[PDB]
Amino acid sequence: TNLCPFGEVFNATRFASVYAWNRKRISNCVADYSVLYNSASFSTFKCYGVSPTKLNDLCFTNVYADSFVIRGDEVRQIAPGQTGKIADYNYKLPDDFTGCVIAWNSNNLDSKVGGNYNYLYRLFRKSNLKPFERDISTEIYQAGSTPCNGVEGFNCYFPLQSYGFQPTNGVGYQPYRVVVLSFELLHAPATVCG
Amino acid sequence: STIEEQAKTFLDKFNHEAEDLFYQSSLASWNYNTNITEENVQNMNNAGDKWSAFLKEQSTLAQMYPLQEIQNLTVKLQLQALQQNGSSVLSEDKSKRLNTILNTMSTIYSTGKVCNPDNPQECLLLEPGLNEIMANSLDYNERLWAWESWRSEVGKQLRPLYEEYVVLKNEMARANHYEDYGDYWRGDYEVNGVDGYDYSRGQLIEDVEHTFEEIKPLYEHLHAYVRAKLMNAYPSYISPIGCLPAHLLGDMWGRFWTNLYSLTVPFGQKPNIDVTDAMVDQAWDAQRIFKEAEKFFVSVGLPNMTQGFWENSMLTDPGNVQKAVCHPTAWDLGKGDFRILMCTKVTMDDFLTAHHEMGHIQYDMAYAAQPFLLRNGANEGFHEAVGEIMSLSAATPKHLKSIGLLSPDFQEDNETEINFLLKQALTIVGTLPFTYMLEKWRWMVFKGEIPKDQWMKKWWEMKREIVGVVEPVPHDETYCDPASLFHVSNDYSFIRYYTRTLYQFQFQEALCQAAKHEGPLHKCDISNSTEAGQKLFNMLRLGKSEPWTLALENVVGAKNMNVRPLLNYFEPLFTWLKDQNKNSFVGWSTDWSPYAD
Ligand SMILES: *[C@@H]1O[C@H](CO)[C@@H](O)[C@H](O)[C@H]1NC(C)=O
Ligand SMILES: *[C@@H]1O[C@H](CO)[C@@H](O)[C@H](O)[C@H]1NC(C)=O
Ligand SMILES: *[C@@H]1O[C@H](CO)[C@@H](O)[C@H](O)[C@H]1NC(C)=O
Ligand SMILES: *[C@@H]1O[C@H](CO)[C@@H](O)[C@H](O)[C@H]1NC(C)=O
Ligand SMILES: *[C@@H]1O[C@H](CO)[C@@H](O)[C@H](O)[C@H]1NC(C)=O
Ligand SMILES: [Cl-]
Ligand SMILES: [Zn+2]
Repeated sequence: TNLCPFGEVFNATRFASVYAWNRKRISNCVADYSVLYNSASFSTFKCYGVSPTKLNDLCFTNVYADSFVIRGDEVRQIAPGQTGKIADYNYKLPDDFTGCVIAWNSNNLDSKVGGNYNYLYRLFRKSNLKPFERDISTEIYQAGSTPCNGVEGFNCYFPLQSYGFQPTNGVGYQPYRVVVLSFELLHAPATVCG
Repeated sequence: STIEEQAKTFLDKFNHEAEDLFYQSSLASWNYNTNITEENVQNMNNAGDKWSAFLKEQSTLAQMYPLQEIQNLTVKLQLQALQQNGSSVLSEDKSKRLNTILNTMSTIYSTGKVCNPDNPQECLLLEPGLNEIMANSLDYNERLWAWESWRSEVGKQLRPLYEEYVVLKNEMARANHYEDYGDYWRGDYEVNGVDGYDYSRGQLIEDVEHTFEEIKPLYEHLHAYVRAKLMNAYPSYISPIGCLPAHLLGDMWGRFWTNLYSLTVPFGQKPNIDVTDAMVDQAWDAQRIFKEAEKFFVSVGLPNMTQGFWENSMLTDPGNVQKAVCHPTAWDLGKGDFRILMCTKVTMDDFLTAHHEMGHIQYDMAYAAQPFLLRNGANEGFHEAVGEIMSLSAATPKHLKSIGLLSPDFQEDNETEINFLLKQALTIVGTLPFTYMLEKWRWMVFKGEIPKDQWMKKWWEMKREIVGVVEPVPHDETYCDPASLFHVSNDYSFIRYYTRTLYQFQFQEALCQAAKHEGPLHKCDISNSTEAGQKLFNMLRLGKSEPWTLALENVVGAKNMNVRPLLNYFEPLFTWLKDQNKNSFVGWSTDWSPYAD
């Protein structure tokens, strides 16, 4: 009967880059999903599958909480059946997704004058991600036929580009912290309830 | 695999790198322009150097993908924009020579000074000194001294430099497979490979000349009216059949005839609309001015300003501790960051300027979703055309009454409208022969049609013939009077002011039709018409992703420049001028001059 450690996922001082999205397994604890919804501090809280109000009356075997930072304009790709650089190359939600997607503006923490370059995203990849896949490779992307030999040159690009978060960017370019909650059911006892 | 797919990936990389490098540069340029310090000149130069270096490197890289093997046209447009190496097709020695020439002509212009023939230590620069004389003085000889000594002190210095500039620019242009540097400039209007929307570089010459022919009768009558008014004030200096003396035109070149208004005003006792007192009466401030302009654009269906705009713009003079560059400018920094810089005063002029500059911002916001390289006006004339129509609507009596700055008891009539149209014509129509003539002369110099030893001879023949203006002092080929104007000595193309002027009346006519405006076109206010806003927005969001001929057609239903709306706008003045001129000679003989007796 212990409380699920959501504070350490939502209030972490620093989030992961989306290409290296962080995952925390939630287990053996009691979760109050209606304090999260009723915070009134999130710009996005769209569940796919069941209402928050209603899933507080539920139990699952495991909950996963993926978190990362992206541009405001890109939060719309954190949803099933989307395309774009994030959905294709960084973090991909499946079609039959049953969890929640939460996001909020973090311009106050994740940008700074002259630029915050801490956060990266993957710009190129030979193909699209399978759902909940993660690619953290740093192999030079060979866009032409001549090999790259591990350095950048003509038709040979480092595959990860940095966001440059300045506080004066527009909202579409400002950083947004994102938490995705996946709920799973199996044959083992349901260790997450509310 | 293919060449196009690699170019797409190359542009994909360029766009993301460019956005950030351009953003730092704009940011450093912003901090200099709102806070003039030596440290800020430095940061501005370093970040601009990084951006310039990034572009040269990316231009070289882009040239390794041949357009010949690219079919997707927007990919082709972007690659081509990045590939124009420009000066870097010249040898390094010729490039350095050219940039040195460019630099010298620029500083000669901005630091050039004349001292009065009585006091070798009391001198005037062009700005403010000579400009104040040419805009305000009624004294024939003071104006003559300013006009002549500007051209003989600074123009003579520019002459040898300008000769060598033409040679090197022509080498640059031919090496890039243009026929000369003028043809290079006409490239801005070129469209290839879009059926029913193509446009050749030579076609611009023909359309400027054809539209100009239709402008001549309005201009001849404006010229004849202005000559008669000036003759009454300077009876011993102006022939009833001659050209206007060049130093009597209201600025240093006769670029605009705006400052002739006090001497030519038709109905000289009718009140002029100036809502300045009313703004001060109601305690307006800069914030209110820009809130009103925002309200204007929202009324036709266009977004409000971003929060960053209100947070980051500089809309008043920042006090006296920090110095700022107060020329009004609309900033598109990238990354959704839009700003206006303006030392706004509580005047009607600055109220209109704010609508003009916010139109720029509205254009910038609408094409922000285009890829980086297509974030611009459809051609060099579009941005300014878009800005101008906003001041047209905002200044009409209808609009000023609507927002409570003009009393409903204000009486518009025949005379106050003729007054207004004449003031408009002095500026708008007066610059059209000036602008065409200046560019024609450059186009012929670049083409080789004017030998060096006839440069000034041909300049003054074309002034007399085309513009109806005559030099008050004979000038041999030691002068370079073209270069005594900023745009010539600072290497800027000039036809953009001609094309822009026609575009703006095409836009305004179309938008006022979509707004269901009844009455003469110059009285139209597009406020509250979402049908007008949508039609404009359909062109704005294009940026330069479509041919300008198509972008134009989105607004006005036609694919080319057209003079008819300009003439439609000025028709009430045309018929009044024609009547006024019934007892005057209309036209000019070119052999009279002030110095030939
Ligand atoms: C994050 O911190 C705020 C501020 O103390 C707190 O109210 C909130 O409950 C925290 N988040 C979670 C999930 O506990
Ligand atoms: C103006 O610039 C100086 C140094 O360039 C800087 O220290 C100062 O804070 C700036 N002023 C303002 C009001 O930002
Ligand atoms: C051109 O390329 C862009 C992106 O590569 C694509 O979205 C567009 O549909 C293409 N258009 C044509 C006509 O090939
Ligand atoms: C702009 O208008 C929209 C539409 O009502 C509104 O939601 C938004 O808050 C406005 N922005 C500002 C800065 O007032
Ligand atoms: C636009 O509509 C509003 C609301 O009816 C009105 O107050 C305003 O005066 C209108 N402006 C014009 C120019 O009609
Ligand atoms: Cl001149
Ligand atoms: Zn402008």
